[PDB]
Amino acid sequence: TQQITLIKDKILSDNYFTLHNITYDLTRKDGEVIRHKREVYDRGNGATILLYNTKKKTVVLIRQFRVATWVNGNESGQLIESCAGLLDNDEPEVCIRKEAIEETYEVGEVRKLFELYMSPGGVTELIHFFIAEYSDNQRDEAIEVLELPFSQALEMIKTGEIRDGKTVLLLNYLQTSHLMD
Amino acid sequence: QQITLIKDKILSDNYFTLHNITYDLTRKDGVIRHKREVYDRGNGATILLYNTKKKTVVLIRQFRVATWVNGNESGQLIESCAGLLDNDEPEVCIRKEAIEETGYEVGEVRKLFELYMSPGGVTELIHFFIAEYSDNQRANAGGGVEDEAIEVLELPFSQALEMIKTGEIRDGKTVLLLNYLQTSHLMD
Ligand SMILES: [Cl-]
Ligand SMILES: [Cl-]
Ligand SMILES: [Mg+2]
Ligand SMILES: [Mg+2]
Ligand SMILES: [Mg+2]
Repeated sequence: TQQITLIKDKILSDNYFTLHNITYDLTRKDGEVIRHKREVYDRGNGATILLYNTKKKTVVLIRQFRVATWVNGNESGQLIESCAGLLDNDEPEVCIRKEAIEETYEVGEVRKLFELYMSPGGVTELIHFFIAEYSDNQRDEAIEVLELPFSQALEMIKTGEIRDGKTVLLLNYLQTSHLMD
Repeated sequence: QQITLIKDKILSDNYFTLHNITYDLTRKDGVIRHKREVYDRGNGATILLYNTKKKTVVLIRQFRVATWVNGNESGQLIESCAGLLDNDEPEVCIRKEAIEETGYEVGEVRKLFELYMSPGGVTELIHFFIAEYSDNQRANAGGGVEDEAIEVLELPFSQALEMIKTGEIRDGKTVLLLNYLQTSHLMD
């Protein structure tokens, strides 16, 4: 796999985000040279934050219409997710504190977990994952604020009611962390 | 409540399809127009292989040009075995992908969930599986087929877990599987 030589980068779409067709030569371990041609969709990077309450034993999530989901088996298009946004010229922590105010709370301490490529087959997207405590100290649209029992959130992963990658990632992390114990 | 598709413009269509979708969303009050790009690459399946005797997992590593252009210096990415459904049912797809990529003929598998991975503008839903493997189930060396160039990694499960902390594993579905396995006590 070793040797990579970029050959061409053709822009297929420059509408708003960018779709590329990238051609590169890849030398396999047997020494054979294969030319790959691969579509790469660049819609930028993102941050997401699970909000939790240790005293109430609750999490706060958001529900909104996701058109990409609506065209692919999600009947209503509505999706339950952790608060998230695009890193829009902002550092991850700056982006996410701002998204926490807008979507849901002006949180205090956040904890960063990891930064993960969510769909590396054909999408550049890297997501910065955070958790943070919320209270009624730190306090009507298409974006519905959901406050639910953590035990309920876990159950909705089992039934399929919560079926978003980053959200399940975050809820599983909280489960194992002991912050809700 | 109500969603109405207004226009679906095809921005690109070679194998996969990029859309620009205009739709009208109705609120509680009762209409707002939105326009969003939607990238349709199809759905896929992924599997984490584990060995309770050896306490090992099997993962793969291959060049991902999409990570290369965005922070991943070498472009090499450690992931769980995965592929696109390409009109097979998820379990059919995944046993096929597992023997091609890892060399293992898997026995019984466990379905975990099916998750949208990047729902901001990608349709992709991934079917998640795990399966126990045995050394006597290795039929070949794996490595993929056609133009695939895949390195097969068998490693201590405790080692793959700490690679999540060090960033040596930085793939969403793979961390999801590894964390699911840890919570399961199957490797205890
Ligand atoms: Cl209506
Ligand atoms: Cl089990
Ligand atoms: Mg958002
Ligand atoms: Mg694959
Ligand atoms: Mg494959």
